[PDB]
Amino acid sequence: VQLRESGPGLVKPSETLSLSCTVSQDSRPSDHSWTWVRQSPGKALEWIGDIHYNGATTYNPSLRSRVRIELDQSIPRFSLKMTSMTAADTGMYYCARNAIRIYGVVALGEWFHYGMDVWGQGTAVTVSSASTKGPSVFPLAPSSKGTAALGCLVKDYFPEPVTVSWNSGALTSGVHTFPAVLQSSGLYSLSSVVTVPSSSLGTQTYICNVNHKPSNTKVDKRVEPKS
Amino acid sequence: ITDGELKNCSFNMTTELRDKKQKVYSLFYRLDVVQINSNKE
Amino acid sequence: RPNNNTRKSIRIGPGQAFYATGDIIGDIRQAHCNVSKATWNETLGKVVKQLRK
Amino acid sequence: ELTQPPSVSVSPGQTARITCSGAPLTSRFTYWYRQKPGQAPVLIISRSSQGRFSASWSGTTVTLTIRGVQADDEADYYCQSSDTSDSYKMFGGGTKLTVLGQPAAAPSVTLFPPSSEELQANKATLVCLISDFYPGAVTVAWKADSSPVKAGVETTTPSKQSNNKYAASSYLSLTPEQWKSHKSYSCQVTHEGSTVEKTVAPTEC
Repeated sequence: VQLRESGPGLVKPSETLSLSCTVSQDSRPSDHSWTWVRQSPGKALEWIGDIHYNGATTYNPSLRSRVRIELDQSIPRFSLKMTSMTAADTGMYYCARNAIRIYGVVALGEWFHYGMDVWGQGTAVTVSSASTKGPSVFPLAPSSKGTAALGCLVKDYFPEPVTVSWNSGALTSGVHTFPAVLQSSGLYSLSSVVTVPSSSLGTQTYICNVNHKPSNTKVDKRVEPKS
Repeated sequence: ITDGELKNCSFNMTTELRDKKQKVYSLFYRLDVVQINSNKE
Repeated sequence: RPNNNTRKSIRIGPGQAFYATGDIIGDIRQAHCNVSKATWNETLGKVVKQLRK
Repeated sequence: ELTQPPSVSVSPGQTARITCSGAPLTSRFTYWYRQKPGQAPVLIISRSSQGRFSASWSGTTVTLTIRGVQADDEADYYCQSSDTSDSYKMFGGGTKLTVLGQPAAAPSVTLFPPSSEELQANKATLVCLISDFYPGAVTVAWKADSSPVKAGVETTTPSKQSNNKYAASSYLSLTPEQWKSHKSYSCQVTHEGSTVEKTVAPTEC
């Protein structure tokens, strides 16, 4: 069950915000309730609302008169709407699947809750007026002398986040990426690292693909050794 | 919970012998029974 | 009435056998009737039209 | 407000209990989740009908019992059910499960100089990341030739990784002249009072 949220992640103060979640790859989905759960940075996951395909939506009390949940059940791509936004709603937003399991017939309601068993990758949502700044991507060249490692320094972007993979996907085992630096300029920066031993640093193709979804860019960049 | 319309009851009766008797439990609709006056009896 | 009922045979006699509700099997659903709404509204329109006269 | 502990503690091998208390627990069944910091909250407790993880109902409370605390299970746990009117749901707090007996770790420090391109950008930065250390508390010393640094530097809070160890990041911004100037820059990370060094110069391939 892929939950591919196709959204921006940034909006201005006192205006409105819309999200989506392309529901793909499934074979028993609309049994269950499609919900949206949010977590302020390091705070409590807090329920927003859910939608039962027939239109029986529900909303978190102090939000009910502002939050809406749509349904493009043809795609199927269900959407979410929030209004009069401030920076307090900034955090992680997780689309989730509130499961329902039945033994009998719907009309008498022979079902209970299983729980939210499918949480999506999520979208980091921000409220401000600083623009969508693409990343200044750098190639961290390795040393000329066994094991070894190399990475990719993602410099000066806004907002969070970006991410990477090496050889476009073949380099995986034993990698690291480290928290970003919010400089006094207001732009973040961080680097990735991948391990490559000193037997194929000169007989393989090892890149690092940077994607900054806050600024619709897919920065393909290659990283080569050092003299 | 998710309430429940019925009750998991229990009470006292007799058996094959005269002196000795018998408790046994049954399940009744709350229509078939009614309260009387500690839990609800 | 989708319930497998167990008959508890209670000796309260001699002879006299009382039946108590045995432990109802698992999932709990109450009795119902599936009424064909097509057949329901069919005889509905037939008689109602015999009444404006 | 659902009444959980925001954190609970237990030693290598014992069992534990997390009690999520409140009012509606005398009416609706209770469901639980496991959010390792930043992960997708994994569902573990359900009502499949009317192994190591369970939750015992008790009046105003429902107690999450966890048996077999391998350090793989260090995470934030969230209780969540429904109010008595079957309209809306909401979640509790977020219980960080601590696993005691985890070993201390001397730091793993990397260091990268300005790149083959960045000097052209009026940016001559340094990258000294610290990986997989325990406990998650250190202090960094940036250096040049043999002299330390107090500004042009920013440092981000340690972050917990898959093996429950910490990773801190630090960077330093120079100009092309303040970079190529000195013959040996030396990032230094004090961990446990002990410290590890990496040295870099503009004059060695």
